[PDB]
Amino acid sequence: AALLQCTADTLADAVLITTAHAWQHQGKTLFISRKTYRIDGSGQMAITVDVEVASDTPHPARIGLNCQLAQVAERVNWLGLGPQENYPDRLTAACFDRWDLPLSDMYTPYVFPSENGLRCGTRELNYGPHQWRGDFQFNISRYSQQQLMETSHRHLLHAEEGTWLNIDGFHMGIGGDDSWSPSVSAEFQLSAGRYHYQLVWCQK
Amino acid sequence: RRDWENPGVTQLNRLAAHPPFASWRNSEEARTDRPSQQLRSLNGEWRFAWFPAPEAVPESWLECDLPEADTVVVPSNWQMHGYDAPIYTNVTYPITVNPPFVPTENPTGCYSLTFNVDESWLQEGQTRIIFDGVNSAFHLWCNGRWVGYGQDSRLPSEFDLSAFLRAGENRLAVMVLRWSDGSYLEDQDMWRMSGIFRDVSLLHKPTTQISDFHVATRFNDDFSRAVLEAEVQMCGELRDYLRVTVSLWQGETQVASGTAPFGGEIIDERGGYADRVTLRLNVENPKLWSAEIPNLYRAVVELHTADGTLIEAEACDVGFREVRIENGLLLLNGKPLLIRGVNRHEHHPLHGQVMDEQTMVQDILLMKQNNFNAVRCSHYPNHPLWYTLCDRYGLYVVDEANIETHGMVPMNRLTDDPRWLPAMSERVTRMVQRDRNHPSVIIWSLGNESGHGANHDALYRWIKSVDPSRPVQYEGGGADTTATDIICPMYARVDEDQPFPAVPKWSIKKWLSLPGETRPLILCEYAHAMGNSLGGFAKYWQAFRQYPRLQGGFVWDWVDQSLIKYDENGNPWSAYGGDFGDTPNDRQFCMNGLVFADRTPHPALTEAKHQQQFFQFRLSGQTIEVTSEYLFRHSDNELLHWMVALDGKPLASGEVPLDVAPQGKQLIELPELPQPESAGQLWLTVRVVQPNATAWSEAGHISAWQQWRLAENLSVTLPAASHAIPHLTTSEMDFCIELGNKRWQFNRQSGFLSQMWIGDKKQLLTPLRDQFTRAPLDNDIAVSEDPNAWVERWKAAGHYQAEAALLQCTADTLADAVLITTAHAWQHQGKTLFISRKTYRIDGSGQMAITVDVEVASDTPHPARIGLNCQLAQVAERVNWLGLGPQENYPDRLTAACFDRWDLPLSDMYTPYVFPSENGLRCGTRELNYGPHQWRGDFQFNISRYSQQQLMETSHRHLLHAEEGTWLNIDGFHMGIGGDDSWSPSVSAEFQLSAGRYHYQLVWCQK
Ligand SMILES: [Mg+2]
Ligand SMILES: [Mg+2]
Ligand SMILES: [Mg+2]
Ligand SMILES: [Mg+2]
Ligand code: NA
Ligand code: NA
Ligand code: NA
Ligand code: NA
Ligand code: NA
Repeated sequence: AALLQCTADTLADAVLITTAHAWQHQGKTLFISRKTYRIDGSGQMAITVDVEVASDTPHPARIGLNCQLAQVAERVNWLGLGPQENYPDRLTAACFDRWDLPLSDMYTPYVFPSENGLRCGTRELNYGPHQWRGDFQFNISRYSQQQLMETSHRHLLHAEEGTWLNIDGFHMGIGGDDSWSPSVSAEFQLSAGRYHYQLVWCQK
Repeated sequence: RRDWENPGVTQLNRLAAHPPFASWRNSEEARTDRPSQQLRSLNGEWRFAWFPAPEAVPESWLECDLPEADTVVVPSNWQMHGYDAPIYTNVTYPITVNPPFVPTENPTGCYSLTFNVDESWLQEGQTRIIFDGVNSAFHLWCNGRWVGYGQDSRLPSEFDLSAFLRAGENRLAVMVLRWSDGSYLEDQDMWRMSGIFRDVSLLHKPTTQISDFHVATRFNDDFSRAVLEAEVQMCGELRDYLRVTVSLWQGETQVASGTAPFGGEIIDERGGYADRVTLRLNVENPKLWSAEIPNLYRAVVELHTADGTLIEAEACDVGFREVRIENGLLLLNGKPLLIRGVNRHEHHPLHGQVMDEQTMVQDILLMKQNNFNAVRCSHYPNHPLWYTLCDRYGLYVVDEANIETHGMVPMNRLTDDPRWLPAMSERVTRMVQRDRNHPSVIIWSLGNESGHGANHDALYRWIKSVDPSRPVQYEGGGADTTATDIICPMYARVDEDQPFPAVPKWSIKKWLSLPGETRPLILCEYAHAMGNSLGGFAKYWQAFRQYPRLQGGFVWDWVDQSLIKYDENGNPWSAYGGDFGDTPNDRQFCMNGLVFADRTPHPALTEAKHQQQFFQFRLSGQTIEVTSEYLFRHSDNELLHWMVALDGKPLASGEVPLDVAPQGKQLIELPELPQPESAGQLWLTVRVVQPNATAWSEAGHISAWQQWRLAENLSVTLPAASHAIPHLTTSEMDFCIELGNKRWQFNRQSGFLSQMWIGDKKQLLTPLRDQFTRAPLDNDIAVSEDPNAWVERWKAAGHYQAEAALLQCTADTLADAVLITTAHAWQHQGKTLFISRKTYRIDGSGQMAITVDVEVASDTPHPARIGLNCQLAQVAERVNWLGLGPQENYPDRLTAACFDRWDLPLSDMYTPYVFPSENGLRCGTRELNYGPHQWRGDFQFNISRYSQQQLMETSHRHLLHAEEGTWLNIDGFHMGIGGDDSWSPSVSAEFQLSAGRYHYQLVWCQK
């Protein structure tokens, strides 16, 4: 990520931070992310994200944010599709309601590790002291995407410090018509070029 | 006798039906299709008088001209002359349903003509009169003596006048009835008119004559050899010295010739036809006929004596081609056709139902120029010349019997009734006898919308028996009955089933594979082009190309059936149903074409041309792959032009010759495409151009095109920050922003940007506000004569009455700009429909960025659009934009459009549909310029002098008046237009605005 712009403005009842980043490769700009963080007198932080994706780069796996929380909590409570893991092209069975499970249930122990445990169509997510609200997809677990990608067998995974949270405005389908050629239907590829999403982070 | 109220009497004294004759007395003339001195036209000025019923006609008229009559041209429709009104009714019969009776008040047209006949015609031979088209029934007298009677308004009626004429002057008197029992079989959805509306002619034949001739062409397995078989029948005295010579020519070269005395092979225990003979001619390596290459030969049939004296000659154009269905596919010369068809009624805005050569040629050339290859004669045999033009220009034709009984209840009431078998039988048999030698006719149709009755089955078998050379189709009763060789539904959808009881309309893909089904499927009508329509056209084409047995269809339909009327000041205007005092009527349902009545194209015509292209393209790297869809010709009049542009900025271009065999492929490698000067999206556009003129096109014609996005270099450079900062002024009433010469005013009570000024000039007539509705299209309205209609739903939900409520309006000053935030709710009867949240950020550069986030209640019908609108104070000459174009395009009808920089006069941004509605949208626009304004983003827009309100309140385009200023509609999202049909919801799910939450962003700045 290359920083294009970062500013701070004071408002009547909030602080507004504006940012712009370019992701490049060998000189090619793959994606641009433009954001605004609005923190109000209420302690809520509204994040608005507008991303542009190069039409000539392969459609991305996801469009979201991630971070590693210091907290490690027992339960994960959310208002969205569940209770089990679900993805864009695999969520018909999931139902929209208020779910509450232990953190480890938010992990799917595929013998060969990979992205897993996403929950889509989520309007509110609760973990420890935090709450995120919007219209997103998310997974949460003690394993980073990096560890998942680097480990060949589930038994070798080790819990990292803290909790990794992946919150996506958009996520590609998983496919499966076959597992040896591209199999994700067009309608589930992130090819729109421009994407918008917004999240509200607060404590309480 | 009231012959006009008795289906058992369809004619009296009428001569047998037969192919086109001219009785040439010179063989060379016959070869070249020169006019014949023995076929005289009686077209021109006739005497006419109108009466309210046949009983009102004075006996005197039979022998003498009525002095009250007027002199009018024939052929004509009397309605077109103002004698009575034309009526526009779709399904309901125009007369009470009480077969076989008709009203007692029955408009009667009394035509007469005084004409000369030379002794020569009467000293020898036979003189007959031919009325190519009389609507709907008539009696004929000659020199005051009654001759005969006729029905079926769409086929010729011939009578022998030999015994009635005298040398010198003679007088014909024709009494034409508007309604008759034949009208029960003529319920087509079209204007109901009447009169002698096709040619009238006199033909002299010798006593010993050619009375019929049939031509067939049969082939070996690879079409390298053919046998032309010509069966000839004579009338008059059999004599051993008579002979028949049949000669075949290709241009000026004689290919073959054969002669024989009459006397056919033994047929049964009683012998053979002594009055017939069959000549058989071998033809090696025949040049085959197709719509791609309409190769034609000429067959000349001479009746003569052995000593060599010609008695008479007849002839026809011959197209060597085989039509057969095999293994589920319709084949032409052994290859599977892909029908790019259209239905076409005989309609002229000035002349009614009278056809003329110029209009016919104009229609065929526009058809060909737009990638059509076939036409359905909806729904009756056409004027004879149509077939000759189709044979010579090259179009596949569906010839259809003049039988439609749509208003009956149930639909097959008459067609299942044996008492109606005779009348129906003449409609089918006489069409076959007249048109069977035309190569352009590839399929016969039993009629249209008359249910499925036993009469149909009988007639289907009759045709199969007499003419095995062409498939027979019929859609009534469910589209797949025992009376059809082809599954030929009307308005069946691509993927969606419409499971109506008894006569469901399955998805076309599914229909082919129902249990036991094996026939090919070609829609007899599809893609209802009424008004702003043709949405989803591409979906049909994609399926036709993927599924072998989906062989295409006939779009409904070619031309709007609007008629010209004159205003109080004599200016012409386009009229429809009800505009003549006609009632009941079906209003605009008579206008469903791809072209306006004057032949100007509607915007949908380009979508059809593009989807109907004959070359398919794929890009891989720098490689363009061209595939030909032609079955018979090589691309011998085609070059490919390619162009690469950066945001409308031309980078490079080239030309490459195309040499693709039919069904073949060609790979073309594009040159090194060396780096673009700046950021943006590179676009590749390719066009197939015909460098040489043809019989149907001009040199330079473009026949196919396609685009792709190439590399994109996103802009990562920042804006050289403002030399200044805007200033905000707050007042209880408004939030005002000033920057140099500009000023923006936001009304605090309304929460909308209410005015803008450049220098001292106000820029707005009406404030910039959200808009969630559109002036309903014909498809939104959905009427063919439904509370599921989109319009109904919207109205019922209060979408057009909703009032905005202000939830919030605030101002904030940033380091370099002023930011206004608003939020509004649109409600109806307590219901919150939509919520619009926005931010307007005006910066040091003078640019106003508007961000809009809309929420749509999941339980209100999805809205027609999500955007903003305003009425600009200015009226500018041009509209310039970077987006799809140049013509009008909508979400589900934008494939033909191309992304480029377009610049048109304002007026072209308005599509004058007869029935006004939302129109002129242009999608995928990234930049729009008008006057001093520029708007940037990723939106759809329309711009015109007519507001949406006006368009939805106006019934006819001529009554529109330009408003002050310019109405701008800019949308983040717009619903598709639909059109699978125009009488039910037809907008596919993927084009409905059902996402709940929508976001869009606009930048408004000066130029
Ligand atoms: Mg009758
Ligand atoms: Mg002459
Ligand atoms: Mg006389
Ligand atoms: Mg009908
Ligand atoms: Na792994
Ligand atoms: Na096909
Ligand atoms: Na119609
Ligand atoms: Na060529
Ligand atoms: Na209207």
